[PDB]
Amino acid sequence: SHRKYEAPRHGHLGFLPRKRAASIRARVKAFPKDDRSKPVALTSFLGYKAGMTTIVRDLDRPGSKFHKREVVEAVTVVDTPPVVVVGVVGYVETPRGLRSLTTVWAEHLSDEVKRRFYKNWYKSKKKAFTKYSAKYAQDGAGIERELARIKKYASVVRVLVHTQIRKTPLAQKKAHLAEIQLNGGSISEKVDWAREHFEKTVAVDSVFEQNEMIDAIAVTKGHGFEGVTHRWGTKKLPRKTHRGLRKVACIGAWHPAHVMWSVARAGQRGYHSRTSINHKIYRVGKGDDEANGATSFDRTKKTITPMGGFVHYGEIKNDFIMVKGCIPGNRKRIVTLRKSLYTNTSRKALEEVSLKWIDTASKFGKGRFQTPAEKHAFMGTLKKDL
Amino acid sequence: MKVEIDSFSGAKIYPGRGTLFVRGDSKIFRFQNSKSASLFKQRKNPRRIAWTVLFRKHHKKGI
Amino acid sequence: SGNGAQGTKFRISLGLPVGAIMNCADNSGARNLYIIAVKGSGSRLNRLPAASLGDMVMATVKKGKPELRKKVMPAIVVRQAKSWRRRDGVFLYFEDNAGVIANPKGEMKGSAITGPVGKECADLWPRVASNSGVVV
RNA sequence: UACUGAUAACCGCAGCAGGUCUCCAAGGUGAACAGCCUCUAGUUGAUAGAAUAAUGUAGAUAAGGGAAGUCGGCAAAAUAG
RNA sequence: UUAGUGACGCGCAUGAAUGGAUUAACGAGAUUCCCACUGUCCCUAUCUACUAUCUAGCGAAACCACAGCCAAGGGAACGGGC
RNA sequence: UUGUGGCAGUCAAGCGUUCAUAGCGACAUUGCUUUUUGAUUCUUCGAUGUCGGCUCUUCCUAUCAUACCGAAGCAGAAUUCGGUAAGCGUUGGAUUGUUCACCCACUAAUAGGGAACGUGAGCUGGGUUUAGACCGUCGUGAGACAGGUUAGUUUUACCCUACUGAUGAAUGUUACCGCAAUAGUAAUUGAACUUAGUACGAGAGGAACAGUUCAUUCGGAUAAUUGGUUUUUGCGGCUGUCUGAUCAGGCAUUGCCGCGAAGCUACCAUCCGCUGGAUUAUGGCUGAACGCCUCUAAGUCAGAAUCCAUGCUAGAACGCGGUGAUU
Repeated sequence: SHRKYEAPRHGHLGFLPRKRAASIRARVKAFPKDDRSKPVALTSFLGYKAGMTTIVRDLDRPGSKFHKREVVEAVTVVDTPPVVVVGVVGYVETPRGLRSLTTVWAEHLSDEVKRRFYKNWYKSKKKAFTKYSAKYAQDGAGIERELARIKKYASVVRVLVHTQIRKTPLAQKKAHLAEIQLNGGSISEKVDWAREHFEKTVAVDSVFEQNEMIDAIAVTKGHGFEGVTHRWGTKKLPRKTHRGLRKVACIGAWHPAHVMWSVARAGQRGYHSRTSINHKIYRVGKGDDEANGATSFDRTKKTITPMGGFVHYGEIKNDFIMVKGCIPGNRKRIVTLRKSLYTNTSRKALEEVSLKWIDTASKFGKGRFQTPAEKHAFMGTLKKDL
Repeated sequence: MKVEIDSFSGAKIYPGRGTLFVRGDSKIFRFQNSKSASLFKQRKNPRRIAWTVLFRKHHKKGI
Repeated sequence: SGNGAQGTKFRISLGLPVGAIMNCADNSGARNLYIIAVKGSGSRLNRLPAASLGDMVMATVKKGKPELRKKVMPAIVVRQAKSWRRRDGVFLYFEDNAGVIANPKGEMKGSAITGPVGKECADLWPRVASNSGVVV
């Protein structure tokens, strides 16, 4: 017999299975569409989610009521030290898909990245890539031909890069490593560009620019084994109910005499791969610079790191990003940035953004002061201030 | 933009941070924090509360 | 709103569901307004339609004049008592929740208003602006 | 004519949260051998250790509204001297 | 408002100690409405102790043709088996 | 099985100002469905837990709305009929145990149904459905009444499967980077301004596409802000009592209050939610048969909430590749 009063599917089934990811570093499924008219350049980036904060700016959409008025917006901050390019691989295409035929690395490597190759590093000979360097230590002994092979073949190229987890304030010492597709120019140009960029930093001033809409790709925060009621948004059953109300009551009919997949069920919430899009960048900023927190309107020399620091992160002394809104992922976590796939204009992706003020107050409480100068000014001296 | 002054503590209210209250007599109060808000709802006197600017300036401290 | 939506509205946090009694602010004879419906309301299962500031509604009078009592009438909210958030992030709330009788088009059957109102309603319903003492 | 007189000596198949007649009965609070703390006397027994997911059991609080829930204000709150 | 109350009464089949009609007070009685109150609810969230959980040790029971993947078919007309 | 219930056809006397067919369509008639109710008694009486609601998924379409279209006794608006279409959605309440019905109101619209009349080791137990009891009628009486009322124990999963999540031997070892078979899939609807008081219309009244800003529903994240929560038993205070008094503390099943960070969390907060191709219906291009003509027969264009891809989720644990170091 039919459902007496209608209502929709609780939850979304495209996002199934709701299971723990394969990694703490979300796979980038898809990059943009390669084009040759442009120059060779990256199409992605890596950083570490630091936290959120709040800003002020003057909206401009001709027809709103806050047109040419102030707003206040929640932004999310990423610490993006420049990634060390080492290596590239070549993907030839088959009816069975793209396929790597070669992975060319660089001669010299950092302890962080070969640590990522290792697990127990403190008891190790640190024997890695030595015979690769000895394939190096000559002009081109067994490298030039791999490169020219990649030139003769390999419709697609992906550059291997790694992060600077020691530049971060974290406590890992184990670099993150990944690939990025290049979507510019020709293949020979891509590979020689990468050869030039072996062992070399690359930075966000080169990959991105303000008022660009992007995708944030990351793994969403783990919440353990969880009931159906938070995991799906199901109605709490009523008070008088023997044996539990944080449940689904019927989980299927007599026939088919099975539990349908679409029914809700308890289990893992979080640590899930997610790919959110259309996150306008509001500011690139520099580690090797002060006044990161200061707009043209404020001009009070102050960086972005609030008083007492980011909660669970620390400081932003590297190059960093401020993007509108939330993103998948929690603090201290990796994040994979990405150019869009589609030239969304919409009078929302083109809205040019200039900022006014940036909350640099303490998130470890309810902070009244953006600066200890301001603090001492408002308060006067103190007993400790001899 | 501008910054404002808690009715109770007399503190700068940077934009968004804090609550606002509009009594039936159209008096618009602002509160940096639920602390001040809750005291206000308790109908306390900041001149009697010690950490407040009013007590500070009424006892002539930081002159 | 719909009909008398002089422009649009931004969402406001919702605190006045059906069953809510809210004060009447105007000079129409009333004392209270029992909300029973909302215009432009959403249709979801075992969800109570909730009113807002500016939301026209259908209401009844449980207390007041026997010409107004025992019949529905359109009414408009001007006060909410539920902290909502404007685009400048200011979280603001009144102490009370009230409204005013109207016609379907939005013109107050009453000729005045007793207290403060919301700038959203004042910008969306011009007759309320006309009969407004103070706005915020 | 010892001893227990009961969350182990009695009856409940048992070292069962049950049942089984009575005497004595301190101090303070407070109307009160109420409830709460203490003195004398008596006990420190009941498998324990590590973590703290769901679902539960027992206890609680929750903005705005206020029974719209439901067979039904069931339960809980509010009131309380 | 199929409820509740007040009236009407060709009452299928009301009715006088097979007791009728009221009836203050009383009721862990049945029922309706109003005030208050509220996580009953919109719409869920959070916290605590005991569990479950893992361990050491102890260590049952119900039930059991054989066992345990679906669809259609036909079939004792709704199969785990064909 | 389908009388009966329901649904759809054939024919066309007539209605429709005139005209059978725009729309309806009596008398007659052919079928379908099993959501009624009968009829039957095949299974089931060494028991298949028996109405409804709640919850929750999935399916059909005889499509209520939404997408695109055709016809009109369609000037416009509004409406009616019909096609592809079940992608997507289909409410809150009053009374009733109710299914159903009837009203109120919003609504884009508030369509019908199935899954052992879905679902009780999922709830509840109003109702029905033991025993108590009351009334009425029937009965000489004990007692009877799908007649009315009231009160009346709702047991067990630790096994297998299914399901959700989670590990995992074996592939020469180990680590890293990848591919992507297959499966899943999602975004939905409305308003306002403008177009424009224009078109259209004698007048009355009264559009539309594009554009902009907003919202409804659903989803996926996040916790800067606000709110909540508070065993931070962090700070302060309060009562009773004990520690000779103070200082500082214990007990009060977390003693109570106010504040309360962190963390968790909320349409109670915020942010985001893609674009290309083939197609249906339909309208058409050339075009014969049928020396004309015809969207069709060969060929062919555009065309939808459709379909498939883009994209998104998992990654075959017996699918694969690249790379490093290999005692």
